[PDB]
Amino acid sequence: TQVEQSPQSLVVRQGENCVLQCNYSVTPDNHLRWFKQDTGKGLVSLTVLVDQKDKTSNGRYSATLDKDAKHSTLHITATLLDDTATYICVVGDRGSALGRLHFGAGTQLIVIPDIQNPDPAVYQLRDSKSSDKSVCLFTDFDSQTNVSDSDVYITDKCVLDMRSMDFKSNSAVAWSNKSDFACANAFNNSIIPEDTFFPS
Amino acid sequence: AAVTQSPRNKVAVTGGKVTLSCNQTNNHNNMYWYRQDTGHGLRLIHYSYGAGSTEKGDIPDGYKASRPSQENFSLILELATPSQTSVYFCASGDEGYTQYFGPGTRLLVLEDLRNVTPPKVSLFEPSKAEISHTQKATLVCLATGFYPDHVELSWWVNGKEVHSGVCTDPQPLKEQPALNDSRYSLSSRLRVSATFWQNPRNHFRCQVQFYGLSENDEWTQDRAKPVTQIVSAEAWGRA
Amino acid sequence: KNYTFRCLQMSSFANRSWSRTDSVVWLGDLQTHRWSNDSATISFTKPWSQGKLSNQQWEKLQHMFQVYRVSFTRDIQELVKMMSPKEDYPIEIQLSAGCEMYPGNASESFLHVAFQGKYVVRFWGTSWQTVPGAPSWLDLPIKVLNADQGTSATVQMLLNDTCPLFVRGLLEAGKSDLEKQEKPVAWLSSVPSSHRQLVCHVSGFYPKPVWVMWMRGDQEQQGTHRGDFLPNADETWYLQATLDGEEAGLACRVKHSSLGGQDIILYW
Amino acid sequence: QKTPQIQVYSRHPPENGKPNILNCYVTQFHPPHIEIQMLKNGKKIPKVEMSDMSFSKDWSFYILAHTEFTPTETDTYACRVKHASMAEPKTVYWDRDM
Ligand SMILES: CCCCCCCCCCCCCCCCCCCCCCCCCC(=O)N[C@@H](CO[C@H]1O[C@H](CO)[C@H](O)[C@H](O)[C@H]1O)[C@H](O)CCCCCCC[C@@H]1C[C@H]1CCCCCCCCCC
Ligand SMILES: *[C@@H]1O[C@H](CO[C@@H]2O[C@@H](C)[C@@H](O)[C@@H](O)[C@@H]2O)[C@@H](O[C@@H]2O[C@H](CO)[C@@H](O)[C@H](O)[C@H]2NC(C)=O)[C@H](O)[C@H]1NC(C)=O
Ligand SMILES: *[C@@H]1O[C@H](CO)[C@@H](O[C@@H]2O[C@H](CO)[C@@H](O)[C@H](O)[C@H]2NC(C)=O)[C@H](O)[C@H]1NC(C)=O
Ligand SMILES: *[C@@H]1O[C@H](CO)[C@@H](O)[C@H](O)[C@H]1NC(C)=O
Ligand SMILES: [Cl-]
Repeated sequence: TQVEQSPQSLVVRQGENCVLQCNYSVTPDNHLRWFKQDTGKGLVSLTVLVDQKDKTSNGRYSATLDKDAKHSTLHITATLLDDTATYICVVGDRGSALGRLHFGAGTQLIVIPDIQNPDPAVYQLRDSKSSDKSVCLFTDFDSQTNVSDSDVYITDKCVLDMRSMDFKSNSAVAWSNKSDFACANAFNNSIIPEDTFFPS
Repeated sequence: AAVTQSPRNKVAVTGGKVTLSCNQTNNHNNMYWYRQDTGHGLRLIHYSYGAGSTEKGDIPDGYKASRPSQENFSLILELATPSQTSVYFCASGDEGYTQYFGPGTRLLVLEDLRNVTPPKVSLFEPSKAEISHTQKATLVCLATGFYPDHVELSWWVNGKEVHSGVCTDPQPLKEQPALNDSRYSLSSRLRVSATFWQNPRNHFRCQVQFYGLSENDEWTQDRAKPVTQIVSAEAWGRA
Repeated sequence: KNYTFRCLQMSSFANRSWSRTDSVVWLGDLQTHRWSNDSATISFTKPWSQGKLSNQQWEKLQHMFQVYRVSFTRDIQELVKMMSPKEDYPIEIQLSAGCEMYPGNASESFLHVAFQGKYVVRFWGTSWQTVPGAPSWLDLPIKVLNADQGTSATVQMLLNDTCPLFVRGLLEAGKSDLEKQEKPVAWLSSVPSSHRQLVCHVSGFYPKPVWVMWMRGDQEQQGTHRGDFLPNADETWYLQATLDGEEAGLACRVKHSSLGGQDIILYW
Repeated sequence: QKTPQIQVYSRHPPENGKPNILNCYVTQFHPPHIEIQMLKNGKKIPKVEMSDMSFSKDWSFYILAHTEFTPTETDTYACRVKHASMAEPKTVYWDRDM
């Protein structure tokens, strides 16, 4: 293809910088645009570079363009969780409506959040309308991988941010319709820390 | 400079007519229809330089385009095939190079609609143990038994949508991984402070938007017609 | 002393798929470059056609013309789609760009565009504009072309800076060919007319300024008619003069810069 | 559509038996697509040098065709031109004293 992005995907820790590459063979090359796309979402324009040797800035984002080298980079300074997205390079071959946009396949970015105060625990939550039905919530753990009987359903880890409190936490949900299933025996198929809290 | 699309999300069958609409009130002469697929950049299907005229893009096959007016550009799939399951973006622009992109439309084409089922939704209340130990309270939502996996989950507190303290699974899981057209389940969480949850005046609701059949589609089966609908569960706070 | 440099472009669009662009370049009335549709590169038609430009300078100038031709082809094709069905194929565009050199190290540039054989558009200052007489639908193409700031910036640089700088280079490098003097040869003939019409053929002269008159001794014949300047293959000029009897006495006299003052008189 | 104007002329003074060059100058035509032939007694002369097509200030196209020839008493030379403006191809003959 005419627009090639690198790397395909990468994983960074919170607060680390990262650089995404764009290389292209598009003739002519009027302008270059960087897009951010959240999963299941639309295209948000981050910046557009225009000159032969160009540089731009948009808060934590900055980008360079070298038209002789047909090369552009996107620098993200001090990454946050919100940066988890696909980043798309687009080259436009005219400076007018007569132009065609040339899209790169994208680069997946996953940012891992740092948990300053881990407090691993498993709680049992009951249905608001039918108290017989319940779920088990594994929550407040750090960088721990929990695995996935055939009739027992366990979700993958997921991180929520309480923006106004500046607090982030991980969690996974487990439930099963089968009898003789409890929260004490729910995540023993996963490697969980020794001091994980289990209430009566 | 907004560009609107309808529908946002559509489930169709092989052979049916599928019309994706695009609307802009920016008086832009120029409009463009793209599709996005994994491992690919956006690819131009059709474009239009003005009312009553359409031009072929890079990948026009299977699609017909219509420009009834300045405001609307339509993508028409006469005989929809599975290979047209994609995300479709619309865009507009004046004489300049900037194209303004719409929200995106998710199309899925199934071989048969016989298996389309709406979700059951349940809201699970926080444990008192979490409230004592962390002074924070987690609400869990659960959508179960739906097909296909085209759902949008959102949380609502006092009739207003929340995003802070929310995280929903990136993907739904299959209830019967052995079965081919298995029904799906989805989980989501809302974490608030105990003091916010303990308030009897705060109304908490978990909303699942389901995309299924329309009023156009036929249905013969005994159970209720699985139309595009919202299914939700709610709970009030308590001391 | 005043030389006009001309880049002439002719583009034909037969249908949606078929197209052709061929160019030629003239310094005064001497061809300097040629650019056929078949060729990826601009050709030199004089030993001094590169002017005073370096090889790196020429290549950079050629590259943008190469990119131009490809882009021009696509831009017209898109404008046809944009104007349909009001305008359709077959389509002929003619382009005329360059500058006229003047005394005192000065110049004046131009870029003129013709559509279906009729002048419609020029580049003037910082933008494209339509000329008096042009159809009103052109306002949209011109609007879209003027949106392209980069093309506008380049054309400005070419007309204001690059063209005059290049021509002064040509004039220095091709001085001997431009200041070349070629002697005219004259021969006489007659054809029957509605009295007989005596013809004075003059061939092989350069430069173009010539003086041809029929004379009865000293009396310059009033009924003399000068024809059109017709080119020769070897870059010289041909011209015939006619007088509309009694032929014994009159002669065709020719003045030229090449003869060094001594004109040639050719008696019947 | 504008019809072409054809003009045949010798490079040097025409003398029977002496090598010379014959010019055919086609002017004032549009569109630019054109076919020019130079003929000897009615047969197409091969290897006729054709100049690069150009246009004048009034946007009129012009092209110069030329070939080597030795004129003799009986030898007839002509320029045949095909263009979209005229239905039948136009032929004009070289007249030495014209
Ligand atoms: C000129 C003297 C300089 C010295 C010359 C040295 C001697 C060497 C001889 C060269 C022989 C070549 C002869 C060719 C004739 C002269 C050419 C005309 C003057 C040169 C113009 C070059 C323009 C350079 C810019 C260019 O290539 N633009 C390209 C690419 O631009 C893109 O890439 C650029 C990269 O550089 C920029 O990033 C730009 O932003 C982007 O949009 C654009 O597509 C512009 C192409 C067309 C621009 C001019 C259009 C001309 C149109 C015809 C006139 C107006 C339309 C009227 C016709 C009606 C429309 C018909 C269709 C509707 C039914
Ligand atoms: C290039 O020069 C023009 C003016 O020169 C004229 O246009 C050229 C293309 C050529 O045809 C010349 O022979 C002409 O004399 C400048 O245009 C002026 O720019 C100023 C500021 O932008 C504007 O206020 C004036 O109206 C313009 N003048 C006209 C007559 O339109 C232009 O700025 C020059 N470009 C560069 C890059 O230096
Ligand atoms: C004039 O030149 C252009 C560009 O070199 C030719 O366009 C090419 O045509 C061939 C087949 O006809 C294609 O395979 C190429 O993709 C074309 N290239 C471009 C850049 O468009 C064109 O054919 C030439 N014109 C004529 C009449 O021969
Ligand atoms: C386009 O024009 C060319 C040249 O006149 C002709 O040979 C060809 O058949 C045409 N092609 C199409 C697709 O119209
Ligand atoms: Cl919020």
